[PDB]
Amino acid sequence: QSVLTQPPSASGTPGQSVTISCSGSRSNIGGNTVNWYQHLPGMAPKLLIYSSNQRSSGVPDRFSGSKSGTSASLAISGLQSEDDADYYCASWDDSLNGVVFGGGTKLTVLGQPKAAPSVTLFPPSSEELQANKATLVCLISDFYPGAVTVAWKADSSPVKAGVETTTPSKQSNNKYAASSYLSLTPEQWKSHKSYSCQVTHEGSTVEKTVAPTEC
Amino acid sequence: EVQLVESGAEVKKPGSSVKVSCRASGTFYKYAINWVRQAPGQGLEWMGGIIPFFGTTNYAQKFQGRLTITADGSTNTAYMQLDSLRSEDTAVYYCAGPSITESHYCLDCAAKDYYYGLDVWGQGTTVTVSSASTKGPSVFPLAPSGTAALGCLVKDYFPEPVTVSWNSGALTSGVHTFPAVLQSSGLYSLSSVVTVPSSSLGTQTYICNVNHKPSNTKVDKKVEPKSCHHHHHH
Repeated sequence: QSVLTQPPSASGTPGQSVTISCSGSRSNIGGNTVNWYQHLPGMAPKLLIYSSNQRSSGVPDRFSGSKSGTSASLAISGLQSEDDADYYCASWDDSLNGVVFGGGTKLTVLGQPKAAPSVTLFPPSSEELQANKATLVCLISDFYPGAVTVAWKADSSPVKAGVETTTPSKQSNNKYAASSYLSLTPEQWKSHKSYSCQVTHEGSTVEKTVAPTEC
Repeated sequence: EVQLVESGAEVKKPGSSVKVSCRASGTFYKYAINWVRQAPGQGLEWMGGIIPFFGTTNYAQKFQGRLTITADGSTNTAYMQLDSLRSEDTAVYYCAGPSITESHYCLDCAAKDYYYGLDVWGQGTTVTVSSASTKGPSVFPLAPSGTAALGCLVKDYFPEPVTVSWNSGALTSGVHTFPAVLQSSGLYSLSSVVTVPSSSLGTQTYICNVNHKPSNTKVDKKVEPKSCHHHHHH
């Protein structure tokens, strides 16, 4: 329970529109102006709307705010990939004597073009091998939608232990990235013909392979 | 107009205190400087604010008694001190304020009259509360295999964050630093990769510059193609 109530999610496809609601009470929205913030991964929040219906400098007019009684709305038209973000309403609250925030709404712009992942696989470095360790590094980029699974093989045999795989994250180009790491002993690494990282995205699996004797 | 710059990443044991600074690039005294944080997987949370001209402070009820906000007009710097830290306090901490001006500044108004929409933000300060040991990274070159990929593997550090540049910042095109994985050991690892024309591998130099502030560690690693006939050791 946040003091202001927002739906957890909203969505549309490119060029569509959405409205995100924010519900409060007499003590906050009822007697005070509303602010709206956009928040992207990695960066500070940005003010979009203040005084309930005024656009901050430089914000396009496809973002619009409104308020009546004890509820407020943020409307977004002409949806673009870069609109994928969290949106928060906020207000002063006269009973609490402080600023209150809604819980945020995650806007997802769906219907973007499907894109298969690009995969780069690196073998252990000589330096790491000399320290009696070995890490294979599988970097996965430029995919959409943002979901993959990763499998590893020694020669043709599945390897499950020693695997560390990230959740996918948005890149600056609005496609997704992930990484997977396989830990081996140097003895394991040198004893096989090769190792492979197999990446499955929407049912289609692609792979890269590295070998100890490559240079 | 004014810019806000916060102090660097911090790592604290439970029960300790953290202080984060917020320096403005000029006078920033009339309107409320707010502090807002975001814990992992949580929404933005308002902590409090100060109106420097009056010294008046407002705090969220949740933090009353362990949060102190200061504004030192003489140095244009504001501060947040959070005492008795717990794991839930692990978060990015922002300071922020408004770009407001007025024909006539009110000398006797209610505190709420100086709180506005926040359009000036600091860059944020990552604070991690943990009993775990701080540990800097080991860095290994990822040799290049018509483009080529090469990079640096930044292994086994704690806590977040790490930054990576290439050639002291001179190389930016084609750089992709990936989000870190939190490993089963409780330590982080990440990689940074640069995509380069394969043709220029012979002459051009690639050095990754890794910075881990919580451990006061910096690593430079030259990344070269792997030699077939020459296996070097020290």
